Amino acid sequence: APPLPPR
Amino acid sequence: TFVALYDYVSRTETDLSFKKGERLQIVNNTEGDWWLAHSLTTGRTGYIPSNYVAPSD
Repeated sequence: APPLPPR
Repeated sequence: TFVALYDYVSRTETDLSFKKGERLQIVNNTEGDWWLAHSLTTGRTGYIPSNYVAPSD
């Protein structure tokens, strides 16, 4: 899965 | 209207957990690349990683 974006 | 391409498990009290294939309506982008979304499938609303979804055809 792709990395989670910064919040 | 977007479709989930992946499962996503909530990591905060305001995230939305969803399963691959759920249909989501995007409410806003008040967390940037984190979007506030409503699941048409579960009725829940919360923030999602925008790179885990794509537009419904």
